[PDB]
Amino acid sequence: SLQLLNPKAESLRRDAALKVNVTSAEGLQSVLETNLGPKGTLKMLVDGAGNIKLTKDGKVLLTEMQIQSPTAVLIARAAAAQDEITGDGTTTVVCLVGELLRQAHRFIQEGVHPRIITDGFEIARKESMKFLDEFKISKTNLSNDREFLLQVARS
Amino acid sequence: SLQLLNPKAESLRRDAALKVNVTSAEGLQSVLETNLGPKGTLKMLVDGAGNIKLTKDGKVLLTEMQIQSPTAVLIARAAAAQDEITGDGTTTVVCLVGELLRQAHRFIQEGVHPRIITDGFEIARKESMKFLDEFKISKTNLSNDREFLLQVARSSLLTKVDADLTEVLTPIVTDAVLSVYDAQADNLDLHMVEIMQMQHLSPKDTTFIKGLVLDHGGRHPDMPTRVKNAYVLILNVSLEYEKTEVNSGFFYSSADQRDKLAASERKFVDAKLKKIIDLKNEVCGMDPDKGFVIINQKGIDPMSLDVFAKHNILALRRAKRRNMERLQLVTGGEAQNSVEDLSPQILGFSGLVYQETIGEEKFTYVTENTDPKSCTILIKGSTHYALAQTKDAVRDGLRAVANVLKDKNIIPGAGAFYIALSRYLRSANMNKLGAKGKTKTGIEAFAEALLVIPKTLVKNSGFDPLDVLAMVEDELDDAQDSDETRYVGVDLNIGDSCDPTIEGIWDSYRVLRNAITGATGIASNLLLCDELLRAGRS
Amino acid sequence: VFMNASQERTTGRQAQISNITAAKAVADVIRTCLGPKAMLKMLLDPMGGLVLTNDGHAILREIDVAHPAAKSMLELSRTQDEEVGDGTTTVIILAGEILAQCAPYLIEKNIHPVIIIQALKKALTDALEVIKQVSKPVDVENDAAMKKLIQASIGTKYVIHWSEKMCELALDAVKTVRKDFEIDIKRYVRVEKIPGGDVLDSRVLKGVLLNKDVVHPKMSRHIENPRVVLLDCPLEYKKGESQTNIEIEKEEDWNRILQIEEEQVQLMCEQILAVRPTLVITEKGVSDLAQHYLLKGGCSVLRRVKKSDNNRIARVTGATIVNRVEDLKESDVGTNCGLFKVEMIGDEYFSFLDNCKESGLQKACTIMLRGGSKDILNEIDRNLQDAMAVARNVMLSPSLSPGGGATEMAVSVKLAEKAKQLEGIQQWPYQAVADAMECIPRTLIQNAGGDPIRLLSQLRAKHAQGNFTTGIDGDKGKIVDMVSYGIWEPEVIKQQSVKTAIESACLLLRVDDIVSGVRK
Amino acid sequence: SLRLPQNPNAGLFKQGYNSYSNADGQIIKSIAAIRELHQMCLTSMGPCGRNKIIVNHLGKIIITNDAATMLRELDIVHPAVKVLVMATEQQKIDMGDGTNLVMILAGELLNVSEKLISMGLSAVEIIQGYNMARKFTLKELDEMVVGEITDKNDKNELLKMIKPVISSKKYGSEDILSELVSEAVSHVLPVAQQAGEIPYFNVDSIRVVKIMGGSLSNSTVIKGMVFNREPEGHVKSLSEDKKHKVAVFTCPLDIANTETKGTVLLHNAQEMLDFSKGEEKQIDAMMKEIADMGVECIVAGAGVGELALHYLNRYGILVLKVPSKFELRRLCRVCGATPLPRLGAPTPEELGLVETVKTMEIGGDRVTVFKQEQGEISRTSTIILRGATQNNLDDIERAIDDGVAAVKGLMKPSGGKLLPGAGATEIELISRITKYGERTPGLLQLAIKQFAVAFEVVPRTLAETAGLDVNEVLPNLYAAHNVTDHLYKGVDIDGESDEGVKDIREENIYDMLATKKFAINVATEAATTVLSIDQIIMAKK
Amino acid sequence: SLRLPQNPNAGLFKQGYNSYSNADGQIIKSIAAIRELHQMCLTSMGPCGRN
Amino acid sequence: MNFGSQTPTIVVLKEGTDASQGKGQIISNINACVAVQEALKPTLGPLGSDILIVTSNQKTTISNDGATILKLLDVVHPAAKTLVDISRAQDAEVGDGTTS
Ligand SMILES: Nc1ncnc2c1ncn2[C@@H]1O[C@H](COP(=O)(O)OP(=O)(O)O)[C@@H](O)[C@H]1O
Ligand SMILES: Nc1ncnc2c1ncn2[C@@H]1O[C@H](COP(=O)(O)OP(=O)(O)O)[C@@H](O)[C@H]1O
Ligand SMILES: Nc1ncnc2c1ncn2[C@@H]1O[C@H](COP(=O)(O)OP(=O)(O)O)[C@@H](O)[C@H]1O
Ligand SMILES: Nc1ncnc2c1ncn2[C@@H]1O[C@H](COP(=O)(O)OP(=O)(O)O)[C@@H](O)[C@H]1O
Ligand SMILES: Nc1ncnc2c1ncn2[C@@H]1O[C@H](COP(=O)(O)OP(=O)(O)O)[C@@H](O)[C@H]1O
Ligand SMILES: [Mg+2]
Ligand SMILES: [Mg+2]
Ligand SMILES: [Mg+2]
Ligand SMILES: [Mg+2]
Ligand SMILES: [Mg+2]
Repeated sequence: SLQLLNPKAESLRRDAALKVNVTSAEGLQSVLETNLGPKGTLKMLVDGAGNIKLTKDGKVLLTEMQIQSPTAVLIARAAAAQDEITGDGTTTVVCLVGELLRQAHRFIQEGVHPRIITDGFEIARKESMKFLDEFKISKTNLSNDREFLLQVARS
Repeated sequence: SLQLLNPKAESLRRDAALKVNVTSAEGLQSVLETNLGPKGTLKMLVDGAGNIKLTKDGKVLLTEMQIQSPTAVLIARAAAAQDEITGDGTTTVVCLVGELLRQAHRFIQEGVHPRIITDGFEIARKESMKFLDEFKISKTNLSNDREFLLQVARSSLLTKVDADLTEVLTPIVTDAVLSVYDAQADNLDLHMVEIMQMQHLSPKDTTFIKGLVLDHGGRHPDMPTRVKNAYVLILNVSLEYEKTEVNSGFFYSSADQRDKLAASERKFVDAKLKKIIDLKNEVCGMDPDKGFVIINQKGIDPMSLDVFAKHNILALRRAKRRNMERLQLVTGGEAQNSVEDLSPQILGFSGLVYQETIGEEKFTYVTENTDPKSCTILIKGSTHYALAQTKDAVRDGLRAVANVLKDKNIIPGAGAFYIALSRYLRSANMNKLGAKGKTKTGIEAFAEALLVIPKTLVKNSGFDPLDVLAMVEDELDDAQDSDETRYVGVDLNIGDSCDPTIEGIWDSYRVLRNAITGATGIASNLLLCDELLRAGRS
Repeated sequence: VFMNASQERTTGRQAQISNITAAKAVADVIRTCLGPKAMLKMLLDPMGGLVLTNDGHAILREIDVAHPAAKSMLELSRTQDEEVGDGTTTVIILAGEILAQCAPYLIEKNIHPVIIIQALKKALTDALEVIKQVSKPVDVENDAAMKKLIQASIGTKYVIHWSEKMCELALDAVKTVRKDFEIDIKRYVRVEKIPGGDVLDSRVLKGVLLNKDVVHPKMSRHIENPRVVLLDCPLEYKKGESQTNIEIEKEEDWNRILQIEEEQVQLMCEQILAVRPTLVITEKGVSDLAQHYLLKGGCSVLRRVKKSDNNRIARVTGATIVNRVEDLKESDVGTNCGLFKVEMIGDEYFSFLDNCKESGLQKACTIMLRGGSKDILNEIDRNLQDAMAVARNVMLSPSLSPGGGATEMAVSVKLAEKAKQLEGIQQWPYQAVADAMECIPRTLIQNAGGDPIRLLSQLRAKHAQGNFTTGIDGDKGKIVDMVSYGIWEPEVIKQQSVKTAIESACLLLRVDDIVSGVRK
Repeated sequence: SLRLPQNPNAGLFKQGYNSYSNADGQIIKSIAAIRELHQMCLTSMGPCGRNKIIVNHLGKIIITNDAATMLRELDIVHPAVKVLVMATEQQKIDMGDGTNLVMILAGELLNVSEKLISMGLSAVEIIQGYNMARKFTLKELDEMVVGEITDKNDKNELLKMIKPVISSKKYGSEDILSELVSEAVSHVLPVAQQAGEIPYFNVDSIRVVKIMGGSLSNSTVIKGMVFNREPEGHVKSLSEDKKHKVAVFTCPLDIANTETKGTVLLHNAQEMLDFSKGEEKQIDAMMKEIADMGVECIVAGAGVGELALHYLNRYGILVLKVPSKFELRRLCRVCGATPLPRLGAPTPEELGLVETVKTMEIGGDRVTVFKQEQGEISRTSTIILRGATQNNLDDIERAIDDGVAAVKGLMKPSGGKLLPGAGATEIELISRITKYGERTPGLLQLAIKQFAVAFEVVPRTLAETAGLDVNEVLPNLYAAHNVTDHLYKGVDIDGESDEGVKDIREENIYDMLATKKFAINVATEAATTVLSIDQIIMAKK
Repeated sequence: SLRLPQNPNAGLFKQGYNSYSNADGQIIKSIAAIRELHQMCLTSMGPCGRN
Repeated sequence: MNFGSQTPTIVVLKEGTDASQGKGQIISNINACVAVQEALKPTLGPLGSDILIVTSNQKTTISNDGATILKLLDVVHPAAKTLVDISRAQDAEVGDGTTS
């Protein structure tokens, strides 16, 4: 139907768009998940000018390397907002989005609508906040101890 | 390692080779997912020539659309090879390999080895073979139940065509299969049952003919059209001219000697025609009431057709190899090649022989036999794709019902076989099995992959696939404790369970056996492969 | 300009560096194709087919490399396949390492490529000595041990699950072809394929299996005692080696010319009926006129049969290849035929010929394969060639070497111990032979997920003290002795692996320069 | 089965990006590829090393047997090589000595670690192995010192310092070039009874003036400098005044004009008549004051006008442009004056002294020579190079820059103590590290042994360039260390080198402690990075 | 963003092959494709029909 | 894991950079100097012959000494530039024997 409006247009609908979203998320996950943890691997961002740079943060890897796929641009923009306000945890964002789309798509293939699936994530998200506020622990920073800040910085 | 060796090449290894086999499997599965089941969608195939051919068979879709992927060509040979000998279970093989790869790939991402996973499929396959012995039911062929054959015929015909074509075409198959069973109990499908194309009134006007129908008739007008009692004669001798191995000129000298040597062309033909006249003299009694017909495998000269026309002998030329191997079964006579030794015993018998013509073509009908050992199924149709749709339906229907008479068992379908294996593999004690280690998920992966087939039937009806299995699971939980052996089904009309024993839904024995064996072999070999490459001289 | 050369002459040390890197690259392609947990390989040929396998020979047949040093490594698999038929990947993976270990020295310590060759022949001479000592003999008539010997190679393939049937399938086939020294050949081993069916019901049956049916419908489809007679000429009327060119003058000549065409086929058919055969197998085609009068006597006519199958029928039925029909006697007629029967399969018809089973000529047979698809048949057929190849070496050589890398590791230990007492200039290449022989074990360990570091350290500590039959369990990845493990391979495969790998290095090490694009 | 599915992550990163990760074989691809350039620095090592001609894209040809000068011009596409490139440049800018050791060691650690990775040892453990081996190497080098120097003033003491450095680059010239560099350092250092508290030294003190033509033996030392410039106005007296006060002005000698642009405004013709004489009397008021104090030389950086040059010609004042700003301050250090952008007037405190200035041609071109005798100098010297080709003189300059850079490496830290050279301490470290590996049981022992094997290239590379068999002199040298006398065993380079033993003190070959420590650290850090990476991501062009 | 992934796993079949499902109003287009030549038949039925 | 279908190997030196090992290059450098030497071979001596050079700008320049002959011919090879540098150095320092 879209070709009648614009012959030069294209459209993937209801099965090809879902595979693109999941495969692009899994493809972004498989490349960028290796930097997670202390045993992760180092990447060399070698541009056309020959500039060499070592890093493990997902923000600067995706900033220098332009993203062609439309789905991974949305995930790279999420890592930008994560690195902007916080500055840590970009590798956890792309892995959670990749795994959530993987675990969700496992059930979409079983004949479940995406609406109630996302409704469960929000209830599960709100349930985690009621778990997170009880799971945290309070400490007194007035002492300004050096041992706690060192091991927290070492992590 | 390959780029410095070959200046041009492509190589995928250790993550893309796994994604390719799963992505190509899920892609090819989505093509044939909608076709599976009775309420599935039809699929036409038109090439650049512009011809049209319509069918739901996965083999026709695979063996007509060219495919570039290296995984799908193995699924094409697997789906084709299983159907070429069995005649049923084409899309079932694609769905198993289409589902078993993706169902195992989630655990490959978890980090389980492909070797021990496929070891679980093999030892799980042996449990299904042991389960086929207990799951099947014995059926005695001495009863000769025609209602049992009618229900088996409607299982495959309802899948391909609608109820209007199934009801009229079902007894066409049953009457053909009813004559297959005999004292020798030797099955014969290709020689006995045949298919012939004929553009006529409509597909609904398909009728059963007990005798052998031929696609040719009498060339001359004066030759008889209808014959009441026609005694056939088989002769593989060619009665036209023959060029004679290097023989050359009839060197003629005078003008009278020229035509004197040209008359010798008739002497070789008349020497063979006189043997037919001598044979007709023995059966000359009741000549107006009775008749005589000659069927030749090779061409007959037009000069000799006038000889048969004068004696009112019907002539038919250029028959097939298969029809000569079927006249003895229909008419009951015996075959002959040479014209030297003849007898009245080899002549067959026929109660009615008539011809009907439409346009330029003409068909000869034979029927009303005394004890016909074979028959035919003359299918009617409107368009060429209508014949192709009836070709695949009759080709797959005859092979499915014929396998029931080969063995003394039959497997009920409608998801009963897959649902039964699910509870068997998920509830069986593992200490009895010899598999240990990380074979825990291999049993669960293959057991869970079988569930996707019976809900694919539901996906074409539009109902919720997960909800219509709730009462199915609750039925089997109480059926074991209720002390009542029953097999559930999946009825797509109302969206509720059913019993295939009373509804008449059945499936052959070797279809599900060869399907899982062929699917497990292909799916296992695709999992162990961890590298793809292309190289060669061209 | 000058002659067609001097584009870019790779001379000096960099030429040999590319060859060691190119020779190492061939082994890296099939590094994972070794051991019991080996991965498969799907190669795409440009014609349109597909080859699914893990054998290094079948992989390297389809690949094409535009480099002359790597092509010499490519030809070593044909040396192993057309000598024994097992261990082709073992040959390719060992040589790579030998060329690689010798490289440090060539590149740096400047030992000239001839002194390395002299060091390797003494290592080759010592390798055959320790391989002869480490191997233990085994009885050839013990069927219980023969089944475990045949399934050693099947364990590294897909059909290990059906190993209980394949050893019985291969053992019966090898004894049929075996002639009572003990020479056998696989040209009569028929590799006919049947797509579909289950592997359990697949069985070997004594005799042949044709793809064709009878011609006339009245032929007997079930004969109790067939009497086969082979024919080479066609039953059609032979035109002759020279043109006839009959000058016809009278009218009674042309009908006579067509009548003698009927009488000559009568004369050759009537003399065939002097012995009254039941089945007449003609090599070339058959006529429509001759089949009827052979049926009047009771024969059975078939279509044209290629003489590759007729030579198998001659050894099964005991008949002889006969072309002249006038010299047909009763002694050359085949007999002692078990049963005749034709099954219905949708692909094509299949005529079965069974033998009575009861010195003389060696008997042939046809092995039935009932796979899942076409690629499964070709996969299983190569497994039989790899499995039946093992059965020949135990008959030609009763010696039996330990498997699981224990044989090559034994070469590594003795060459390493003797390298200290071999003081001189040959010590550095002689000691580097042990560095590659301990890699086959390394490859096996790497495919199990094990750690090659502590396992090989534990291996060398127990190899000198414990026993000479110690090895690595490929499935579990622990040190398990081959005596309790119960898996053994022949010693002949170990000889060809050490000989072909070292002899390949002696050729490639002498390469100085590479000049491409001279002429055709 | 003709066209592949084309890797369905192709929706991800563009075709220009290339991934060469591990498992696929990145380490095997890299350690090897770099063996070509490893042989380049290996062949150019030692006194008998071969220089390499590098023609850049502009066409400026250079011929230098080092490593920092070569790799700067080589446009290398391989990223893993570039880690070794600028790591060698760090040695050039900081210490100026040890470019080649860095290349033959950083690359050899990757070459010798082929056995560790191929056997299946973890990459993380190899980094921990070389780091602990690096710490033991730094601690052990202090004990093998026998050249504790404390004078570092006299010329003969520098024969153990400069001549081993000059003997590496163009071995044939030792006494001549060492006399130029050693005499230059003596002019640079001040005359004092005890100069301490870390006196200042910089590489810009000793400059190199390249003159075409003349044999290398005819060179000489100049305390001033020599510029390729044309004097103007008059000929010098050369002995009459006995000393010359030299004023250096940043601004030119002209009427003081503003930054903003102006022009001449004349309301009547009375100012027109006086404007011709007003410009002459304006400069005369400022120029006459300069001549009263006797400033016999003026140096103006910017362009000097003709009106200012005319007044200076009659009094006989030397003029000089010196357009570049960097070389302008070096002339001030000779005379001992300060720059003065203001005209003002010459003061005695800010004006320096210069003995004489004479003009001649050394290689056909007229030049100005600022040589002075009996004058006070502070951190200034020059070496007039005479040579047949400009291509050869470029290597002499960098050899002198590396020589004076070693003087910066000595006097800047508290101690730049010597070590035994000529393949003496390297084989000792093999024995120390071999004994150290057995003290600590563990899986990292294999890394400690292979770290010692990487030091083997230093002795044999001198033997390979000498045309000797490596398998004879190298194992024979180990027998000499069995047992001070065993420490001073080294590699001989002569026709009588069949014995393979030559005492170090006969010719006094020595190396620096700080140079080898910084070279071993940058070499280990270079190998640490290459072994730590697993994925390499390229881009288009 | 500049370019789509252009229908991945499309190499299963040839580039020239195209699928046309009931969705996207394609059955309405097939009715419209009949409507093109069907209106030609409107002027050609009856005694006043035009050749 | 990989970004695309295949990954071609990197050339260490830049594409088009000429390099060679062994004794062939130093013989080629010596033969290059001998090729320049043969031009000045018959020029040496009182009975020698002059050399006529015409550059791309089409300006005639006749000379006997090797100082300006080598200056006119723009030399690409570095080994052949060694003879040109000493000839200009001999011309700059002394002014005689540039051919010898
Ligand atoms: N030493 C450690 N041991 C175990 N887990 C760790 C360690 N360091 C970090 N992690 C885990 O890695 C996660 C991400 O940490 P980090 O790598 O610092 O952020 P990012 O992944 O954004 O670079 C954290 O949630 C933490 O649980
Ligand atoms: N009317 C029906 N009711 C329930 N199940 C059916 C019906 N028709 C077909 N099926 C099921 O669909 C499956 C596939 O049938 P068929 O088309 O014969 O094989 P394939 O789809 O593999 O060609 C069978 O297992 C059968 O049980
Ligand atoms: N079960 C096993 N455990 C350990 N090693 C094995 C096992 N089976 C085979 N091998 C080793 O693999 C090598 C090759 O055996 P095989 O796979 O049969 O030959 P090919 O390499 O021709 O496929 C042998 O040298 C043997 O040492
Ligand atoms: N006459 C000689 N006898 C013995 N050894 C020498 C002689 N001349 C130079 N050498 C050795 O050659 C080596 C060259 O080292 P070089 O690479 O120039 O040092 P660096 O790497 O610090 O610049 C020195 O270590 C020195 O010991
Ligand atoms: N009168 C002479 N008698 C003998 N030899 C001479 C005489 N004049 C010149 N020569 C020789 O001719 C050679 C070439 O001189 P020439 O080419 O004229 O000078 P240049 O090479 O500097 O241009 C010199 O080596 C010199 O020995
Ligand atoms: Mg972090
Ligand atoms: Mg069916
Ligand atoms: Mg094998
Ligand atoms: Mg130095
Ligand atoms: Mg002269």
